[PDB]
This record gives sequence, C-alpha cells and structure tokens, in this order.
Amino acid sequence: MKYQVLTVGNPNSGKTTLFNGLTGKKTGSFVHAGDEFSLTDLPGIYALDSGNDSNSIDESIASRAVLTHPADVIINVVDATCLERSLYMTLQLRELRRPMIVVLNKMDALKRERVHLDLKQLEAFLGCPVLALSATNKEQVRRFKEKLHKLLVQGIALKQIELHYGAEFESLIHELEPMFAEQAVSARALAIRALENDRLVINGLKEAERQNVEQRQHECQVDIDLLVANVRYTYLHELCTHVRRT
Ligand SMILES: Nc1nc2c(ncn2[C@@H]2O[C@H](COP(=O)(O)OP(=O)(O)O)[C@@H](O)[C@H]2O)c(=O)[nH]1
Ligand SMILES: [Cl-]
Ligand SMILES: [Cl-]
Repeated sequence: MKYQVLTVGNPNSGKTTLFNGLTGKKTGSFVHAGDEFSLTDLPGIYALDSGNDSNSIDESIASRAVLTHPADVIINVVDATCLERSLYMTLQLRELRRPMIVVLNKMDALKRERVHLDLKQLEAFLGCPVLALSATNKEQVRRFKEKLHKLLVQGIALKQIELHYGAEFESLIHELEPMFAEQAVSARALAIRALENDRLVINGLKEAERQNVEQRQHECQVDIDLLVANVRYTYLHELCTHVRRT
C-alpha cells in the first residue's frame, strides 16, 4: 500500500522528466490502483561514490541515500543514447542486490538513430527487469506506472550479475564480506567498495574493522582502481556488442 521509490541515474538521463511525469533532489508522491508511491529524485551521479575527491555534497547525499535510504525499488534511469557510459553505475546497483529496475529513457532519440537494442538479452545479463521508455511521452509514462505497480506487488525477481574480478581481488573480497553480512546491502558489494576505498562504507566501520580493510589494499599487487575499471568496462563492452545492433 505505501511504496518508497528512489530515482537514480546519471545527470541528463531524464530523471527529473520522469519524476515530474509520474508525480503530476526533489521529492513527491502519487497514487495508482489503490496504493501510494513516495518518489525521490536523487541528484545525478556517475558512480555510487563520494568522499574527498567526489567533492559535490549533492553527490555524497545521493551516494549515501542509495546506500541507506529506505526503498522498495530503485529506478535506475539510463540514457539509452549513451548506453555504455551509464550502465557502469547499473552494475554497481546490481552488486548491491537491492530491488531495482532499469529504465531505458530517450528511446525516441535512439530509434531515429537507427539503433535497435536487445532489451530481452540486456535483461539476461543485468539480471533485473529492463524497461524502455520516452519520459517526454505522456502515454508511456502512464503505462510505466502500471508496469511499476505490477512489479512491486508481484515482487521483483533478481539474478545476480556474473561479475568476477580475478582470484586475488576475489580473495580480498571474501576476506572482508565477514564484517558486512548484517547490512541491508550485499556484503560483497560493500566489500568491493571498501577495497575501492569508499568513504561512506569505510567511515561506518569500527575502528578495528577499519584498520582491517586497508591492510588488504596493501596486500593487492595490482592497482585496485585499475582492476575494477577494466573488469566492469570489459563486461560492459561485451554486453553492448551483444545487445546493440543496427
Ligand atoms: N529525446 C528525448 N529527450 C528526453 C527524454 N527524456 C528527457 N529528455 C530530455 O533530456 C533532458 C533531461 O532532463 P532531466 O529530466 O532533468 O534529466 P536529469 O538531469 O536526469 O534530471 C531534458 O532536456 C529533456 O527534455 C526522452 O525520452 N527523449
Ligand atoms: Cl502492500
Ligand atoms: Cl553505447
């Protein structure tokens, strides 16, 4: 009866459009088929990260909320025109294993560029529901409400992405997953972030557990940021060639 919906995506992905279309950093609600929907439009971010460099306070707030804000579902709004760039965050959302839908927006611009994308198999690799849309189109957004409501009542079925970082990094992950098994979010996902040196995860930790984590970042023989960038990029690129066709 009362659902919390987070809107998350890159800047210029269409978030504010789809938020305004549904409801009538911005907050709002609507009703559909006898249930209530509290919507939140989180600021545009490109990764689930904050901290010293990621100066913008807005980005930290978005990162923090995705990490900790209550949510029945996170709507990942993805600009279908720059598909590969946007999907990097999508991967990280998937590693959180929070309930989530991908919304390919700006589909109108894509079909006038003679690009057809295999949303069926795109769904197969992300392992979460994938929806196509043009948020400026009133009819499709209303159709989107019915689709979203149905999913929330039916429950969202998720299979986790086959994302593998190589034996060493995988070992460091399974070393740190212990101290995250209680959290609302995948211990693996938080373990990966801790090796990635995410201020949000790390500062949450006990003084002891904090000095565990960076003991592992010295253990790693390759640059952690170099490894995750390559692995996610490779995965992304293979997927795009499989799903994008002309
Ligand atoms: N062609 C096309 N343009 C869109 C669509 N949705 C949004 N836009 C445009 O892309 C820009 C996105 O703005 P906005 O919704 O604020 O993106 P935000 O930065 O994520 O909040 C706006 O100028 C929109 O008019 C769409 O489905 N198709
Ligand atoms: Cl209910
Ligand atoms: Cl692309």
